[PDB]
Amino acid sequence: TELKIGNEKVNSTNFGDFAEKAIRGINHKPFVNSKGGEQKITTSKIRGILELVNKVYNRVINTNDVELSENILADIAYIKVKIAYESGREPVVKDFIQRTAFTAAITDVMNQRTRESFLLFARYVESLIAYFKFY
Amino acid sequence: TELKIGNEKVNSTNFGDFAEKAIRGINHKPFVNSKGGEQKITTSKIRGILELVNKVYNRVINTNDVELSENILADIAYIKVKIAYESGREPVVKDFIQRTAFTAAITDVMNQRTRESFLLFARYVESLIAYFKFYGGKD
Amino acid sequence: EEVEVGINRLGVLRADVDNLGQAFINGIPDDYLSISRTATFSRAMSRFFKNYLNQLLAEKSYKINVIYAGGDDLFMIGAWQDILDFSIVLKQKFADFTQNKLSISAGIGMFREKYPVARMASLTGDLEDAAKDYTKNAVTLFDATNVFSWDTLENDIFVKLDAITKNFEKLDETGKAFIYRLIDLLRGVNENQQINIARLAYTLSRMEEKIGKTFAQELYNWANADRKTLIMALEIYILKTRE
Amino acid sequence: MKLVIEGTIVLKTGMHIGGSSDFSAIGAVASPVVRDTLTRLPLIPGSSLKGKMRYLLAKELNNGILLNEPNNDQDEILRLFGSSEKDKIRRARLKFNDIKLSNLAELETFNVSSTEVKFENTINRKTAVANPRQIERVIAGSKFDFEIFYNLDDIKEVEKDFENIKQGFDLLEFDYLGGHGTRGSGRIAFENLSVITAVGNFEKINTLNEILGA
Amino acid sequence: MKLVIEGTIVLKTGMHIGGSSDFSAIGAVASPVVRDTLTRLPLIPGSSLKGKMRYLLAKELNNGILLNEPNNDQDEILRLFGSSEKDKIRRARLKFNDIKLSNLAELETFNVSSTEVKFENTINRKTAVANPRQIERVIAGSKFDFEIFYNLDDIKEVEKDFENIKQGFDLLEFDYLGGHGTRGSGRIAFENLSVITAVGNFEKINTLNEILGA
Amino acid sequence: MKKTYRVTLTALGPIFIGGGEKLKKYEYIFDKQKKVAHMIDHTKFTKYLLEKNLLDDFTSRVNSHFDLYDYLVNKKGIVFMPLVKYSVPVAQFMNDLNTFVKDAFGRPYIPGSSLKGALRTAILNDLKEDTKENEVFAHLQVSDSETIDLENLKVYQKVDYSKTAKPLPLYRECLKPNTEITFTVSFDDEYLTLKKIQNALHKTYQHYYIKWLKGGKVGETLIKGVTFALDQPSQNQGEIIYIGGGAGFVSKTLHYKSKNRDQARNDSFDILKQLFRTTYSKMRSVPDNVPTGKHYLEMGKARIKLEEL
RNA sequence: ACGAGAACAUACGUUCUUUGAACCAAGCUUCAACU
RNA sequence: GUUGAAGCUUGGUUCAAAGAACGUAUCAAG
Repeated sequence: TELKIGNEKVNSTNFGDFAEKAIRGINHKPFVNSKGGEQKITTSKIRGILELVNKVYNRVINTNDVELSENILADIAYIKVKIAYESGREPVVKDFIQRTAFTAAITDVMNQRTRESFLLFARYVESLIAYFKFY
Repeated sequence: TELKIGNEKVNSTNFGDFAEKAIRGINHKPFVNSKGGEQKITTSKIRGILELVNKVYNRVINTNDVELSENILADIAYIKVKIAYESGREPVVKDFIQRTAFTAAITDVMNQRTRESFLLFARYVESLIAYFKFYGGKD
Repeated sequence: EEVEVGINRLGVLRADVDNLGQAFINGIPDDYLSISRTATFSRAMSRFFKNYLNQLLAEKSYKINVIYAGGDDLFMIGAWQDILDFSIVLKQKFADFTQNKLSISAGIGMFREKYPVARMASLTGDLEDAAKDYTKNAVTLFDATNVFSWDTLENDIFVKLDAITKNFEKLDETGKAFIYRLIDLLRGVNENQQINIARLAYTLSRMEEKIGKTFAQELYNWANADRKTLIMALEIYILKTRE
Repeated sequence: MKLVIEGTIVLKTGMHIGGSSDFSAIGAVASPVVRDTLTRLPLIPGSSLKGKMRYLLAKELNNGILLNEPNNDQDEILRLFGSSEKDKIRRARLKFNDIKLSNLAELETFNVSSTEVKFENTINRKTAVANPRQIERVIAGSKFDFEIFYNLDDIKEVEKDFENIKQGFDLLEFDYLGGHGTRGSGRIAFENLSVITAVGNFEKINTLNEILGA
Repeated sequence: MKLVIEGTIVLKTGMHIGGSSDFSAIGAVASPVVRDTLTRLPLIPGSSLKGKMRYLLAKELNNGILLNEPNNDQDEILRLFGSSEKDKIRRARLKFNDIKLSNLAELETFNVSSTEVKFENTINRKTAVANPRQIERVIAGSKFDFEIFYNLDDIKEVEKDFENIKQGFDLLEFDYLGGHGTRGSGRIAFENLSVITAVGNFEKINTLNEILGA
Repeated sequence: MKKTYRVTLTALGPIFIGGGEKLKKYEYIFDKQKKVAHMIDHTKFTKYLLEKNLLDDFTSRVNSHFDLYDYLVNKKGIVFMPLVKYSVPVAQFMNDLNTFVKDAFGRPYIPGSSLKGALRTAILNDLKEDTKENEVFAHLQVSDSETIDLENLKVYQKVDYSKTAKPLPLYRECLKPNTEITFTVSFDDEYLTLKKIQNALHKTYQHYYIKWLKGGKVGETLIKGVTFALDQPSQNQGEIIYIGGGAGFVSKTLHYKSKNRDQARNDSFDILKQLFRTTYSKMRSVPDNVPTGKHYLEMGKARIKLEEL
């Protein structure tokens, strides 16, 4: 219930508000294009990010063990390499991964190795989808 | 037991008439779509919002303490982000939430963080269901 | 055991005449007095009570036993379905006997059949004494919480019982679990109000295709307007539709 | 001379029991399980268990049918559960007790609440249209630690009384306990049955404790 | 006595069933499978099994059609499943249980889960605008041990009662059980059906067992 | 009276049913240039990676995006391949694969809802008021398939022939043609028969031919793929079906009923126009070819075998 | 050497009976920025 | 000639209406 991501703590009370203020920061200084101009992350990229999390979430949710499976931590590493691929593909997903501390959260999920930490990470990510679709 | 949501303070004496007035303001001044026509919020999504509240309202009933546990507040913050997400996809439910303020009510629940405040919120939301079905709403 | 229609309960009645003590403090004044005239009033009242009540209970074949008779003492015991509707015609007969001058305070309660009659008489005399000071014309129905004036009783309840009986006997799949649920949400609105009125509006909406597109509107506006005279109306409908 | 029938009841399915039938939310779960209003533990009354024990024994101590009133049925059942005739009245040698949930902490180690809501519906044959009901029932695997008082007065029938209460328990093992049982709820199984004296040790508690702990 | 019907239910495909009582991700499966609330195993409720075999039996016992009410249908079907008609209440002779999953041991030998997720969508036939949804359902090859209690009270009708509970099982063999059955889910099968007296031994237990395992 | 049918789909052209899993270049695929594609494990691969310090190819994906398919594996000194679940061959003319729908045991099958939606496309072909509340399709009791072996899978790439066969970079693993997979459908004869589904399948294929493939063949079209046969009149009564493998816009929406140059006009402009594009008569096709010339099989197509019991 | 002394509102009793979380939904539509 | 070019997302429905269930019989009345 901690997720000390890079600088601070988001618990299971304000994960939505943290996603809200993160996205609120995004759509007030949107990423200036490398060719000059403005763009937003599109819905399909951010939806693929959510589906990429929720493939693992479906396997995690129905197992009561607070210890995450050793197979699951491998899939969390695969989340890391998939967002690395997409993030290296385009700059808009690069700083969307940078700004919302996605890699920091996923490393802290490796570090804690608890189900509830992953569940609150998935809580956070679906709140990112929620407040992105709200704007 | 106060919950000043957007314009008034709703205790356990003046919320059902407020929900009645808000819905009566909806079904006589309805939402005009961005396509040309008139759009009313469907029964299925407002009921989806209703049992979205209810699946933690069933846990708040069997508690004695007033300060709710972190499990309950986690589910409340989840309800808030789901209200935002379903609100984001279609604008009809978006200004249903913005017009009858769930979001201010639910964040006042997130501020007071007390059992009786969430019960008052739950009675407010179900009374919105009630007077939505009653005035104008097909049965 | 003759009344195999409603709830197997026995009702008793206590009553007296309103404002009778002031009627004898200053009976007839000086300027329009002969001696003989004020005696005719009291003998007319007494003979009205004894002879008229005996004849009235004879002509409509009531299952009512009688103990007292008088403007201060009246005690009858009988089936509740027969002394509840005897109270209104008692009110009418003493009203047009007095030519709408002297009225009735009455008290009616409902009792188990195997019950000590001394306890019944004390409890219903005290029940009437709750309705007596309310003097004013009034009858209380089985408890001190239900005290109604005579016009309120007659008009309000006996049309909001006649409407309930007229409508719910037309329906083969509403009576009477819906009436019990409607009673349960109606008797509990006294402490918390907008919750029960909202659930009431929702559940009147959801029966509006069965109980009627009109009938739910009168149930809603009656529950908003005069709901103490409908909770007793549904209660006595339930009691007279038992078994 | 005055004994305590201590054991437990485990839940293998379901078991919705009790319940104020006033009104839920629009909302939510209809017909909740009755709980202890103090501790918010769902409990079985003494009345539910005693009525189910007396119903099944009077099917077996007949043998078979039961189209009877609770009073004029038997001798070995009236001896145990009491009667209320005008002159053939027998004081109830049993005393049932309210039985609250005991292994709440063991459910908390599995991190689930002590009850669930079960979504059920009904399909009309005319229209294939649902009718959803939400029924709150306790979870399976909850243990109900219980104690039933047996106020001994006659010695020549203790063994018969305890062996027929044992067959009452193992007869209730093959039936539900309250609520929507034939729809698959309420199946119970009894464990660690034992009887222990009030003060001191009475006599022949070993024969009773072996006919009970069978 | 009392008859305990024991067999097992293998799944041939799918079996999405129920609906929780739990939060769903944005994400992922809404309408998940109905599970045990304690051990998180999937279960088919005995109510759902009862509803489908009751519907299929009441359908077949007329001619293959029905539009009546559950309390207004055949005498045999009320004799098995029970009624609540205001004059005659036939007490239900059958008694189902919730059937939680049994072969989690061998399904973990394959290192598969207990349930799958079904990605399945809707295509607008005017605009070809898709709409996806995710459905959780149980992995085919799962075996459920079920147990049915039957109140042995008559002798003349038990062979009649076990000829059409067998026929009810055989009718539900050719049909689905719960959820999206007309789209290819919930196909079941039955095997190792055995009847065993709970206490004692009914003498006509052999002719029931071959009318059961036929 | 609940007539049950052993409906078998002979694959008359490769068929995709999908399942919602996409794979990129690094994603699992060992597309060696021996005309083969191996998909590998998710858990054992990653487990072997972090047991030999996954940060190496975590960052050497960063060094080698885009092209890194096996050159990472075959030149990192561990060429080992038990990690494959199963192998399929490939049809080109390198990346972005989405796989077939599997069971839990990783053995593919055609789900029953796919055939039911295909039949629903091929039944309610009249004017689109037949909808969610259609009472006919409450009786089609279709089942999931027999679980077909992995051997019939081979990955085909997306190619479109609008004016020329243009190779799109999407790949999808499909059932190789003339693979037969059975079903179990049942329906009440009071609502639909063998004859109704038979004739409705026949005239859906008739309309799909005579209004899009006939017009798509009288427009600029050769016999260049020599093999993309027109092939109705021998099996025009043989009632060919299109199930959902990228078979086209027309194979899903119903409105080639009634006429051509109104409905083809409105969809092939307007419904495309809400997407991005501006083009005339006609709507433009979706084939898939295989090798020594090519063969150009039309995509997502099968033939029904309605046999009773 | 209290209108008093006694004197358990007690005994009997299943919140229970009947009810499928159902119904309708092809992971799919588009070919393209790209000598 | 070469190279992933990506965009669209449970929309859209429907809901405890359930039906029975507040209720006996023991001291009083005669």
